[PDB]
Amino acid sequence: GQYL
Amino acid sequence: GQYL
Amino acid sequence: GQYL
Amino acid sequence: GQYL
Amino acid sequence: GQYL
Amino acid sequence: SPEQAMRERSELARKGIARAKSVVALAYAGGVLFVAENPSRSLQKISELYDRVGFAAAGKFNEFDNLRRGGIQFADTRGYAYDRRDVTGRQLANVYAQTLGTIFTEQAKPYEVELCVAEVAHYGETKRPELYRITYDGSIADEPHFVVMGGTTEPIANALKESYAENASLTDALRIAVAALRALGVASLEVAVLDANRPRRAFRRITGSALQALL
Amino acid sequence: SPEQAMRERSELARKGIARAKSVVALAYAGGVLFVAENPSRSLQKISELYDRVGFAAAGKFNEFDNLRRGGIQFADTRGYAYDRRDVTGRQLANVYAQTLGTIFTEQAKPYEVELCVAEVAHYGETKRPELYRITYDGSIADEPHFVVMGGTTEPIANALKESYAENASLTDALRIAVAALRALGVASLEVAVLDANRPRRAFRRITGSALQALL
Amino acid sequence: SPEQAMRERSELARKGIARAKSVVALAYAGGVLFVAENPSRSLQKISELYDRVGFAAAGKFNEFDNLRRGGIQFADTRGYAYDRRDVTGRQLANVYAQTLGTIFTEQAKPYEVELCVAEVAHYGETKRPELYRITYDGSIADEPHFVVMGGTTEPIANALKESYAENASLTDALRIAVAALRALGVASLEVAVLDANRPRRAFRRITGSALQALL
Amino acid sequence: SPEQAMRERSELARKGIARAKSVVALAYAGGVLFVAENPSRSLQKISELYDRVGFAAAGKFNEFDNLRRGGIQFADTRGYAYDRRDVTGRQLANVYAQTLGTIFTEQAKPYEVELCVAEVAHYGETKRPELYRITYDGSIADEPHFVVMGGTTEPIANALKESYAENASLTDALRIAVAALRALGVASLEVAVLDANRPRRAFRRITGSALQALL
Amino acid sequence: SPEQAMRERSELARKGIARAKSVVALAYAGGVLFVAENPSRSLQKISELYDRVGFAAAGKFNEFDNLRRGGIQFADTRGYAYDRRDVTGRQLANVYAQTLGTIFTEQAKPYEVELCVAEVAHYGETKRPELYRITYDGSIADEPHFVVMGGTTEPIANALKESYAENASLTDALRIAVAALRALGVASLEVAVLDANRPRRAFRRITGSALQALL
Amino acid sequence: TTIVALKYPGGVVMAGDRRSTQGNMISGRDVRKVYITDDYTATGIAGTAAVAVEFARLYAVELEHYEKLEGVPLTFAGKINRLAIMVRGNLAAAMQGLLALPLLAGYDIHASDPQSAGRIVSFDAAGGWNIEEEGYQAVGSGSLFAKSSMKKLYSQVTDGDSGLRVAVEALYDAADDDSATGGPDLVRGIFPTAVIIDADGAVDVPESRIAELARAIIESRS
Amino acid sequence: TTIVALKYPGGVVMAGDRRSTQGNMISGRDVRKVYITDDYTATGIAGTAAVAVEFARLYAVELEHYEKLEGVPLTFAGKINRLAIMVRGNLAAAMQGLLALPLLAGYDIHASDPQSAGRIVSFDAAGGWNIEEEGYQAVGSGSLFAKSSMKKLYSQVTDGDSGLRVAVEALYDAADDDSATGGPDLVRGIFPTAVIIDADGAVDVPESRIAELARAIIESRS
Amino acid sequence: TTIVALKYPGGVVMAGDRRSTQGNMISGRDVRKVYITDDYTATGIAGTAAVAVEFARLYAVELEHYEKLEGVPLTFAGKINRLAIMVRGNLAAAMQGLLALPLLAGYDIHASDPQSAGRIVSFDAAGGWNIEEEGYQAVGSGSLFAKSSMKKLYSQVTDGDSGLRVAVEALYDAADDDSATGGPDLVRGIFPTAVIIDADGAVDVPESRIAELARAIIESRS
Amino acid sequence: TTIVALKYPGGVVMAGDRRSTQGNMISGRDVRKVYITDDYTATGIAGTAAVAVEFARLYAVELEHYEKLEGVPLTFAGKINRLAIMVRGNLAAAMQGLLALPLLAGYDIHASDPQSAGRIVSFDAAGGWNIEEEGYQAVGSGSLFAKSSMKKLYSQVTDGDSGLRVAVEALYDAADDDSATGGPDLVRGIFPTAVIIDADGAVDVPESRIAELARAIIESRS
Repeated sequence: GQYL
Repeated sequence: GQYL
Repeated sequence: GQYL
Repeated sequence: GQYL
Repeated sequence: GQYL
Repeated sequence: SPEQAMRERSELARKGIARAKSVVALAYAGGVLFVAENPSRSLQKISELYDRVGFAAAGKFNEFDNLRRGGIQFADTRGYAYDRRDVTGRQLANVYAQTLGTIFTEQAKPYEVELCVAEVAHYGETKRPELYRITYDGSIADEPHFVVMGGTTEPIANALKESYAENASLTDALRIAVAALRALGVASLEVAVLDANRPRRAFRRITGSALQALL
Repeated sequence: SPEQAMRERSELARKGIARAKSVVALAYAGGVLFVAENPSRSLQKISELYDRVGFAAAGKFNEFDNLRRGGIQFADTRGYAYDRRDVTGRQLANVYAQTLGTIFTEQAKPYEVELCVAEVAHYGETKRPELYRITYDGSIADEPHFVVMGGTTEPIANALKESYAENASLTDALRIAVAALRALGVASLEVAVLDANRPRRAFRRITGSALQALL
Repeated sequence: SPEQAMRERSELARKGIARAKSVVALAYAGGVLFVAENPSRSLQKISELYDRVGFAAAGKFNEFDNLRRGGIQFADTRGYAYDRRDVTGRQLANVYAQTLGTIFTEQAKPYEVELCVAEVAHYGETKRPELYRITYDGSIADEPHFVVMGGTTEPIANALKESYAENASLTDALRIAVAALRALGVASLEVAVLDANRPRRAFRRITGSALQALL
Repeated sequence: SPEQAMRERSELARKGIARAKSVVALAYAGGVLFVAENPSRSLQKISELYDRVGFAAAGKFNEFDNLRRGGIQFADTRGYAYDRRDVTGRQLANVYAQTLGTIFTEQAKPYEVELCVAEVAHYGETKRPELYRITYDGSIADEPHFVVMGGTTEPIANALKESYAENASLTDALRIAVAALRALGVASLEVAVLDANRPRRAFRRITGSALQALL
Repeated sequence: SPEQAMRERSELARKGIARAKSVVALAYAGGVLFVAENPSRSLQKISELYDRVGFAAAGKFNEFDNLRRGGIQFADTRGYAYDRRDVTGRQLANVYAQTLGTIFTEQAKPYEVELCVAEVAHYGETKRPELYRITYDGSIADEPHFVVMGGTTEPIANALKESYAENASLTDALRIAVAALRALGVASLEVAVLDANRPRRAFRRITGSALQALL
Repeated sequence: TTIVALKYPGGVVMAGDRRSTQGNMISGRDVRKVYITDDYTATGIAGTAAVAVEFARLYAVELEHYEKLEGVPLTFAGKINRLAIMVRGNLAAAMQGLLALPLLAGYDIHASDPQSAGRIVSFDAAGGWNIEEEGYQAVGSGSLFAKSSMKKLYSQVTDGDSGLRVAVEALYDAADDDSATGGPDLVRGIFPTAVIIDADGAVDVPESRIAELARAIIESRS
Repeated sequence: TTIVALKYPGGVVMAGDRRSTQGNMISGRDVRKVYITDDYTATGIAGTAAVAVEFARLYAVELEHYEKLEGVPLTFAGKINRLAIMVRGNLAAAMQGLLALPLLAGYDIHASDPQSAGRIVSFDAAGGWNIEEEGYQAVGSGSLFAKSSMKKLYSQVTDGDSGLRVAVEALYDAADDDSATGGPDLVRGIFPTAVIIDADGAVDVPESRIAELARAIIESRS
Repeated sequence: TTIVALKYPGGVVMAGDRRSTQGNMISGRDVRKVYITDDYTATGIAGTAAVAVEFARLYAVELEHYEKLEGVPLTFAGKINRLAIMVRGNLAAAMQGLLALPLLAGYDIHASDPQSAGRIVSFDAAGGWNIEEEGYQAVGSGSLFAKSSMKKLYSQVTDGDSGLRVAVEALYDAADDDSATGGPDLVRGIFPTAVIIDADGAVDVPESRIAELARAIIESRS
Repeated sequence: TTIVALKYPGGVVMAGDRRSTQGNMISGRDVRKVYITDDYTATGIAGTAAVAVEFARLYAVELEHYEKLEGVPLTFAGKINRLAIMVRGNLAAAMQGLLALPLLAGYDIHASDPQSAGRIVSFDAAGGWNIEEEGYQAVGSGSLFAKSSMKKLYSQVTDGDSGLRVAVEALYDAADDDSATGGPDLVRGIFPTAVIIDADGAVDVPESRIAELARAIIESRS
């Protein structure tokens, strides 16, 4: 997923 | 298991 | 799986 | 455990 | 963990 | 292998019961007498179940405390539903055996407890006291003389069988029980009696100056 | 190891999306243009979500069809509860990201889909069209220019980047999209437009004789 | 590895479908013709779903029978809720695709069935018959000419493709279908027609003396 | 093996409790004094349960925080159903033992918390304060003089044991508690008192200028 | 081993936090300042929780978005039930800690998020702004001066500790924050302020021309 | 309240007044009671204004939702059935005074003959529906006067303008004979609203045409 | 029915009559209305006989159940609260004719001064409770007459015997002025029941003492 | 109770009285009936005071909650719909006596022309809403008198001061003709509350300005 | 029943009578109706005595429960809201006959000026609350007479002693004009209960002080  |  |  |  |  | 797991679980229950204090219940002229090795003053392993029914246990405190509460709940409900005289120690023993067996089979950790249910006759009635011993798996046994629980029961049973006396008085029964349990001081002991001479409620604790003079 | 399982699921989803047809969504003067390679006349990979919000997808058909139906149900309920103008593409994209992440984490078989949500400005109002790309794991990215999904993305993406033009006309954008997708005929293509000039509903399909005429 | 599990499930479904009787559905001037190899007289692999929508299957009888009942229930409820003319073959095909995919992913044993949904035009209306083939995993395909299900489908499909002729009469189409299905006798054949000339209900069975007269 | 799981859980809880701050509770003439080393000003490991019942804990903060909230909820409910004077520290300690044992047996991760429940006499009544120690496994211990929890408890216990003086003044008792806890500054110290001289609510915090002047 | 499994869970969460953008929350004369590196214009990592309570996070977007929504649910309900002034940042930080611990223990994948809850004083009142940092396991910490979250926090933390100035004006604090976060431009930077000078709602976003003028 | 609908060669026209009263007191002078649900369908609802607006909104939402899900609009029979179900679901609330009676006008694009593709559907309190075959229908408190005027004026309907004028005159008669229906307000410039549905879709009639038609009728009756 | 209770130096005494009627017909002549709930408190419930017996039985069971579970009897306030809750739970049945009014007498072992450790608690219809500070209380149909008699005879109360005599005389007056309350039956030898609670516990008074007291009162009034 | 609202070029002004009664008895002299639910919206609720306060609190909480969750404020139609739903949900309680009628004043920041961005919305008991386009509205027991006064005084409304004076005069007329509405209380110095919404937001009018206006009106009518 | 509350510079005082009746019959002569719910709040409840005791017990329990859980006492507005919710939830039973009307007195420790930190809150049957700004309030059957007496006597309030005397005299007037309120009983020595709240907390006024105040008032009116 969008870990940012 | 009380077999009597 | 149906991809088209 | 407790066995007192 | 939180111990303090 | 299910059999290996069952044997391991039974060994666990035996080990849990073994590393526990010993409780003795013995019949005497006035009824039934319970002596328990309990240094703690607040925790009690000797309790009343119903008017003429007393309860003793040995093992992990929380488990037989829950069993005590459940048995009291069952006995009071049964007495309200039909009558006070319809409650007998046999029904409580059977309920305890069934519940313990169900917990052993279904629950993840079996209860490491050993139970004893004692019953005396009603007022103005002659009957031999009844003692039922219940193990972790649900085995139920009727003992006519005495019941020993927890710890190493072999020396305790040998001493009792050597020193047990029918129709013994209160003082003699207490002395014999404490002497057999030694194989101690007035403190760190819980002593209770199911006294058949009482009108309705037989259970009575003997602690303090009364136990000091009695012992 | 759980990390091994997670990378295996990621590889499964990537490979499933890879063996699928390619879809492109690009902004042009009149709004947003969706071009997909779809031989089927009944199965549609491009659809409307709400008045100014359109939807495109690439992957397993029934999976993004279920996602499409869920998004339509969410949009209609949200619009009825508050207003038609309170529904935005960002909320639908966030809901899709949440649902896809939850399915990826908890469900047994992760969804092999890639979604694109496009929003155009309301009638009589100027605003740059918004494009959101949503991956199988729930990651959400904002593409200001164009979105490419399904199959081998690198050649089509590079061709679009070289041939991309802001405020291009409908026909010119259609030719550019077809050329980038080739790296096709009038049939076996699905063409749709979110047209910002429409009063209420922007979504409009361009198929058949008109689609040939623009080509 | 999960990939091996999915491969094994797909191979299991393929093996289950392969060891089964063959069904052919072909379009002709009067509508659609279903011909199946069925020695039994009580078990039926061809049935009506709705007024102009018919159903054929190949695989395990109990599974596609359950699917048939579910599709009939869905079609009847959809027709009651809105109208009879709102029920289309595409909706039923989509419902089968989604439910088959859900069963394949979620249920322990995948369904070893493969289905064909056929739709014809309404009375006094011109429209080409539509044929949808749905596989065990949830894939759906639109076939404009013919559908062959179950068993060794390659020789039958080749014979049909060599001999299939559009706008053929009922007798010619039946002869072609039975000849291609040989690659049988008067019995062990189930013949049904979706006839576009019928006013409301297009499905009609051709068995016994009428089938003998046709052949 | 199940016994292997049980033992590894035991050292897991011991390691969790060991890597935590230490709390001391000591009985003095005015009641009970709680002293803990706590750098945070908002997080508190020492709190009131009921009018004359106080609570201290050592371990993972959210765990014994939930335990504290459950104890407060239980105590307030019992007082409303019966009477404020019917709530005792013994009942709260037993309930804590029950819930801790149940969580240890049933929940996936055992709680690495260690609790202390203190009770003082009512106003105008003479009675020695009671201190209960409850461990992760459900064990409960009645300690008459002092309780030490968390971290390396051996040096603190030894110093407090040799320096313990019955009927000590508040200032002297605080000095002894700080001296044993060092083996600290005005900050990073939480000090509370169950004061038997209060009419209804015994719990009282001593922080800020009063704490600085007292020490 | 369960300990090895927990270690792997913790390392997975640490890796999830590591590959994330960094956010800095610092106290200045007028309140609290949040500075985040956010290229996206629609995705937000800074948000308001309640009138004087703000929220920042670093990690997987969907997870702390769900946590944000839950925290808003909690704060609004708590304010409605009792009063707006009864909602404090301590309660929100505590509920976040409990829910994060429960998720870590019981959910399949740990939340790869790190949260910061900031609280400022009310209107016409002086009080030092309070900062809580909450980790994936449920740990809670009170930060007197600043909080740095996400990515490689050591260089930015050292730069802030070197260059921090108490009661710094908004422009000076913003310049220091951006300089520390560099170890960025007007765009791809998100700036928000909890301004204690505002009458009721303190949260305010500083974006666009105002941010360009200030920076 | 009064809403009239009539077919003309090549389409249908549906008009409604603007007054809303609560008892004898006039509370609204510019209420819009005729809505355009789809591109080829218009719906008017008489009765409680709140329930009318609620049903119009919900019916439009339901039609659009089905069209978006299935990729094809409902047939006219399907739309009629959905409206009838909505009406029947409100019967219990109708017994409590929250009654709403709808009238539906549409253009069946799948019909064979395009000159007679207009459709008028009237619903009763029990949810039953009837496709009007006489060419006109009306709902509301002034419905009887409106229908009795249309019965005499319907021979003059031959196109869109004649049908619109006849509908406006029927509304004028209903307002003249009934105090709960508002007539053309020359002082405030508020006139009945109208919607015309034909092969090109459904369109709102501009206020200027209705205003001049109403002024012509008023001058004729003076 | 009529049940009286009164404090005397060192304890409390509580007495009750024996008659139970169904309208004007006498159905019971030996009904016992005062029960010993536990060693230090007694409860007497007036109203329907069935409901009185059920409440007494259930209250005794609940008190004994709590004492067995927790190993220590409830405080007096706890018992008062439990009885009040039981009374308040009966409002639905009370309004339909199954009414029961309890009166609770007890000896507070935890009270400071043993000479004033007796406690009398009266409950009203709505479940409220009031600790009577006037030294006497009565419930039942004849409660008004018994209270008015005790108001004059309470100056003679100095110990257990005088208190018992005053209670019996109050019951006699209540039975004299009210037909639903039974008087001392010399023909059948049935006399009101009594319970005396002091530091040594709660005991039932033997019928011989009550009989001699009733005979003395009767010959005094002859 | 009386709450008035009226538009002026560039904004809206909304005022309310201060008296609350229980029958014929005056129970409150300083009730505030106009709330600022949002930076650009105010809501005033007539009827039971408790229900009015609860609705104001709930509406403010819901609008704030949506704005916090979604990051953007609702459009005016969304706010209207939420208030109408809340009114509709109270019908069961309203018929039992807990009735509440709200009136909403707002400034549409998304409106095309700033000079006509003010909006007044009136709700009926059945949950329906109507955007007032004739310039003013009133709710409460004295709503009719206030509306009939504003109908004559509205030609003088040209800016904020003129609108505020007209609103105060309308409230004075309503209080003069209706005994449930409180007039300017010169003895205690209690005056009606007002809220002015323009492009810069919604602000409470200071009590001194309203006091001066009320005194001027009183001397004008003397 | 009658409970009065009034503010004096630096604090607040609440007083309540002692009589409780069942119709015309006196059942209680020493009922305490004023309870210290928290360190700085006192709550008097009028109506059914059972509902009064239960409400005060539940409210105090809830306040201490929140304070123990969150580690900080509620703000005064929070306490007001909790009491208002408690009153609102009892509306169904209040319509049945178990009505309770609370009056809350408090000392806001967070107030700016300690001289004006006293707060009085009055509730209606519908659950709404009002913070009284005239300085005094009363609840109960004799509330009107007590309020009309305090309206004249409030100019004499200068400190705690004068405020206490005014409260006692208001209770005297209420009892003199209403038969359900008990006046000073000099024969039995029973006087109204009072609670004084100021910066150092809430205390109960000793019986001797109220006794001498009541005797002075009685001799003044003789």
